[PDB]
Amino acid sequence: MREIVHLQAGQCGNQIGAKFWEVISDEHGIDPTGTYHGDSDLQLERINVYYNEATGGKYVPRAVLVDLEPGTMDSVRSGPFGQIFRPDNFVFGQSGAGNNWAKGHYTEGAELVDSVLDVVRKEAESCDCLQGFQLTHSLGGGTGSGMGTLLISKIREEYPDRIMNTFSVVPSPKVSDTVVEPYNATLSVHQLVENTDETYCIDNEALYDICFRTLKLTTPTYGDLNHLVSATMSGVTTCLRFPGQLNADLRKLAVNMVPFPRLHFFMPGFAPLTSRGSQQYRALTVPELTQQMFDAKNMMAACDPRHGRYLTVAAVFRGRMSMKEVDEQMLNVQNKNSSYFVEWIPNNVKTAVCDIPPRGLKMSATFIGNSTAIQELFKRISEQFTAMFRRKAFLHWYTGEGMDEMEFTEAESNMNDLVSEYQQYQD
Amino acid sequence: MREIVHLQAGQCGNQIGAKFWEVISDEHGIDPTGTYHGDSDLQLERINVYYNEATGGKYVPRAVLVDLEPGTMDSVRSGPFGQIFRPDNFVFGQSGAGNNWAKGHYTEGAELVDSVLDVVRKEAESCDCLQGFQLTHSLGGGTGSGMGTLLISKIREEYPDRIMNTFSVVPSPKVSDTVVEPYNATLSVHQLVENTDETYCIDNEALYDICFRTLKLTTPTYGDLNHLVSATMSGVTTCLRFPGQLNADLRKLAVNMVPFPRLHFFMPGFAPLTSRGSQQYRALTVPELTQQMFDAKNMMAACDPRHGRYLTVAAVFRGRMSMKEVDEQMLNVQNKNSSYFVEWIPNNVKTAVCDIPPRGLKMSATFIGNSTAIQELFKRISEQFTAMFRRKAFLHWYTGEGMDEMEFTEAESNMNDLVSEYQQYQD
Amino acid sequence: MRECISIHVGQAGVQIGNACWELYCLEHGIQPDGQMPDDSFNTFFSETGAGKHVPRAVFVDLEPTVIDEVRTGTYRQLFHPEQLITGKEDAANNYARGHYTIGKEIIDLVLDRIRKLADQCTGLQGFLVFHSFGGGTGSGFTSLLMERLSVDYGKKSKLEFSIYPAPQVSTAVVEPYNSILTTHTTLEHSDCAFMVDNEAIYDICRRNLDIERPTYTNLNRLIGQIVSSITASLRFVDLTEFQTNLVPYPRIHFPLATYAPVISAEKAYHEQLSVAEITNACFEPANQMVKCDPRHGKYMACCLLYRGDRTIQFVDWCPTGFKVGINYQPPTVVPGGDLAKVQRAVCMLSNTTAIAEAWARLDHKFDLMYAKRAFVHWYVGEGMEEGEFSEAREDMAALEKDYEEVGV
Amino acid sequence: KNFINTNAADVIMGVAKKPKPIYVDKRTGDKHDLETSGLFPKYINKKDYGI
Amino acid sequence: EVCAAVKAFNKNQVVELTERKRQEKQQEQEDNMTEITNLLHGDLLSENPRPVASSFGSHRVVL
Repeated sequence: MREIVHLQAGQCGNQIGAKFWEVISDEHGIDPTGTYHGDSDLQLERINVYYNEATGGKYVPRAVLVDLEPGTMDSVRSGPFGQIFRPDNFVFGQSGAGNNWAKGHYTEGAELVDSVLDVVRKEAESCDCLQGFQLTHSLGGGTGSGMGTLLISKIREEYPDRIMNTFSVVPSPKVSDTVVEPYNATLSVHQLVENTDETYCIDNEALYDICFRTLKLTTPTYGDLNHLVSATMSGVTTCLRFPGQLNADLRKLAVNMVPFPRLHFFMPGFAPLTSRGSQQYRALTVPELTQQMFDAKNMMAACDPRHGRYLTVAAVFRGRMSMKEVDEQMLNVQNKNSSYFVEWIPNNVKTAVCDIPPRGLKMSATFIGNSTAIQELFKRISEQFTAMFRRKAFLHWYTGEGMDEMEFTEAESNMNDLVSEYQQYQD
Repeated sequence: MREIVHLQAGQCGNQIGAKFWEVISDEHGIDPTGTYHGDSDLQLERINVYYNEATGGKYVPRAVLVDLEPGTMDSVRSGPFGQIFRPDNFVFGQSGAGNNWAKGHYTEGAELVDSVLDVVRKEAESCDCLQGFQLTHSLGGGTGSGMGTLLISKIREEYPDRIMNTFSVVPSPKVSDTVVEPYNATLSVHQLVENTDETYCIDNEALYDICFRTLKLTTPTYGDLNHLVSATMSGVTTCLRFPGQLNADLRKLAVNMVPFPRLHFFMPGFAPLTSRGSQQYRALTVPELTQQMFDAKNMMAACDPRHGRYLTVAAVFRGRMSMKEVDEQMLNVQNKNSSYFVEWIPNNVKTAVCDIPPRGLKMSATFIGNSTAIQELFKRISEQFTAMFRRKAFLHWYTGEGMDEMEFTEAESNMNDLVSEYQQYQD
Repeated sequence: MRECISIHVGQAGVQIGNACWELYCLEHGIQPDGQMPDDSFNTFFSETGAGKHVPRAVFVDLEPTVIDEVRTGTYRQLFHPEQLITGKEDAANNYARGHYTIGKEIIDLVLDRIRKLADQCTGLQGFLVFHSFGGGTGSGFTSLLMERLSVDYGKKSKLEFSIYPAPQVSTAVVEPYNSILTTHTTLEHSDCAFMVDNEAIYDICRRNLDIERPTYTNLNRLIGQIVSSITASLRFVDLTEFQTNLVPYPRIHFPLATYAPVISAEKAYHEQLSVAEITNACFEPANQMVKCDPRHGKYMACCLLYRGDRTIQFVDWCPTGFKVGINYQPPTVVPGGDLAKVQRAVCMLSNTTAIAEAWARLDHKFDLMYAKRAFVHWYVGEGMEEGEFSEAREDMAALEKDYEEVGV
Repeated sequence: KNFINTNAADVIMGVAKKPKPIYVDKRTGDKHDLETSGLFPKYINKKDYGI
Repeated sequence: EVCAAVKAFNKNQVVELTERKRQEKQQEQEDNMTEITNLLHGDLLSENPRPVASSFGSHRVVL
């Protein structure tokens, strides 16, 4: 009875969601038709957090799949799990955003939000007590960033006391594949600071780094980077569905890592990620989960936490483990490091223990760390936004949609001050 | 309770320390795949000194293999016992040192030194109470000696209370397979003075005298020389692994033989070395172990203690044997000789008895001695350094790497005082 | 006619009450079905005319997923189905959510079921409230419960068993704000609050018993043993004389707890457990249940509950400081439990001056956060003004000077 | 340099090392620090106490 | 006599606690074997190309 509505936009948000739902359905014993084929009773007990019961024992997800072109709605529909989605929930337009923010926010996406808000008002009335929403989108595109941050601004005026997570794929300076990347990324970080409650930052050059040096994959596709993200996406909602010795809502994680209302950009991590050659060497205990969780080779964002203080830290464990050993390793990582942790917060790490491990593992964990090393992520964008805009490199696409030049000036000082806001607790 | 983290550096450092692990693993009953197949419990009760636990009853050594070229880190892996090592602890660069002491100290080995102090801290902070590290290296190469002193110079500062033993192979007086030997060894003995608790001195020429004249082999090899080093490495650290009637740690020998902090260069040996044919006549008693520690032909350094004085003497006995008959012989040699013992120490010999003998032997014995005839080694390195350095022979292969000429001039005068230090405890 | 209504608020309350009620079922003849296969159960159980015995407890939470395990566990048939009260959304480590917004949806239901339970009992001694300082519901709804029980149930005894926050380990960031904002509003509304923290019980389960890596159940069972030794003289002293003999001044109601033989069955074979041994072992600082030391303070009162067969320095004004009670029934072993079988035990409840360092550390950590105004927006936006931080801090400043003043 | 005189002077004109206090809990040598565990009185010595 | 039967009960309980410890250690080793066998059989580390097969047909693949 704490339901979660999934919202997913763009090609990036529809190919993450095709793998996230492929992970949850294994976790609850749902085949690609929709019938429960499982071997427990805990799986059927709280399936209503994500699944809507149909007639005949079928379960369909509570997801809305939006896009501005019809090309990514067919590869989703032709995957292994593409026949569980309710066919009305696909909302797709017939002219793309074209890597343009303004068409996503003013011209094309503005004629589509009123045909999406009808859909999300249908899955907000099937819930006896709705917990909150979720968005997966890319900040480097045109319909993940224009329409996606247009939906959040229209959701948050209609359900203003709920929880609105995002899973942002922030652009990387090295792995980049669009010339006009920093215009959309600057004008969307301005749109996330005053309309989300939590925002996990993901860079694609940090997911390639994990798939090259830890899992040692030969050719990581996007399907192996969507599996890394989707293991954290179900690691933060895992006490809403399975019991434990010390639970954690999504609201309880909002309380403990947001000390001030504009500081909610985190960096996720997932603990037992290992190779296939190093599988018989690993010893499978709780101190090995804690050593890898805090590793700076392991964060899903491309900024190093050795360059700043840790404001607050989370940990969401799974499995059957000991509450002495869970609680003595958070104290242990906190007393050696005197100046990696902020001084006016005496205890920084919040722990929770669920009791049911992922399908095929003994135990697992998750990390949601709030650092003042996240403000270097917004300065590589702000050194490339101002290199182009000082000569007006590409503006005639953007101005000719009803958009003014002054929005490129108010979205400079509104991100130049968040860097200074994270800077004032750096020292 | 008393752990030792093994380090080993170079082609000399790995071909010594791959035969040492085959020695130890059959001293404790470990098969080539790593599992335990033995018929005691003294083989297993103190195995945590050297072996990390793995899963399924499998034991992996605490060894870290550093090198600067990947060719000698595949002959080690393809030996008999090469599959017991964890593969992460193999560290190798891609471009060699090139027998250049500067190239491994300043240029090539200063980016590899940052990548191995991640490995040596994961193995040092996983011990219950760390006793002290080791090293095995040669003062003639480039990665054994250039980078190999950069390690000791760095991890003395981070861990200044622990033990830092080394097993040097200092350059040979007669045989010399490198012209640029004396610049390597002169610039490296200064780094040994300040940062090292004990240092043994092994000459490969004096290993050749044993294996021909005394052991009487038709063909010696660099496995019949790496068996002699490893049978002395095991003797110093066997009262840590096996119970005795009188114990001796790694500290209790350094406490007694190192009076003044600049004087830690020793002279190993090993008593029962007998041939096939002469075995019927030899191998009798305990007076035939004190006869052959102290024989001046058996020293593992090519410097004779008849030229000077034993500052301090040590002896570690192996085998279950008489606490009287050990003590009567050390009284017997300390009293017959007068000018081979310093005047201001009237009990120059320390003794230890370990119960469990070496493999295949019923009794054995081991020696360490400390001499003011070890300062004839440095008067022969410095006769061939300033021979070359007077007319500036090979200087461009070191100065163009980022050095200067007065780093040479101090490093000779950092050896021409330790020579004249030992000459004042001469009289 | 000697009943005790138990209230268990929070996950800590429910998971402790599971162990307590298993022990209470097994001490008498009660099966987990509810049938006996004598009337001394009447202090804790009610006898329906259909042969069934129903406990006198109320389990409260704002989250359903720790009471659903009680509803589907082994003791499913024992409990009355509406003595277990659940919300929909929890308090989320927020004293404001647990006091003002969410707890007001459940306070009337809890008071209704408490009134229905108290109408059965002829002679009711008092209530027992099990809660934890750190959580959301156990810090907000518990304080709201005592505030709305003081005006409704007279001068009845309101005993509290609390998990006080441990000196160096905790499972939350926002714990000191809760741990001060609940003490400020339960200072005048309580009679006696025995405080045990999890770190000292971890130390005892590691040291006395040989359980390295324990879980919460090995702690809940020892808490159940202490509550049985407190209430055992009703079944085989009262609850009423505790507040007279432990609380001199009406703001200093914070005593401590100890159980004397907590030993394993492989070391109960090696030793005597005579009355002198267990009495000496009560007053040892290694065996206390709060990580503190009464050598560095002054004793003020002691109550010694025996069951079965110049270092200690007192204050100037209390020379005697001893209440002694004796019971005859030896403690009962549960299968699967870790304590031995013994003939004698002692439980000592001691009021001491050496708890001043706990409030000094709590005030230090509250100051460390609140001087830079961290985490305040959560507490302000949920129907709670900002100034309550200032009043709670100056009130606990008065409490520290009280602990110094009485000692001087 | 007179090494004997300098060594003697270095070991006479100096100061002694002060150990971090460590207490052993069990019978198998379990070692913990003293000033940060709750035993020895440290935090009542603060100047903020009682006010 | 009563001391004798209490000591006998304590000795017996020590035997059952030791056997319970041995049993849970062996069950832990069994779970370790299941861990490593499932992780080697997993398609992520095996890199079998059949995961590129598509429900539309055997000629098209999943990008």
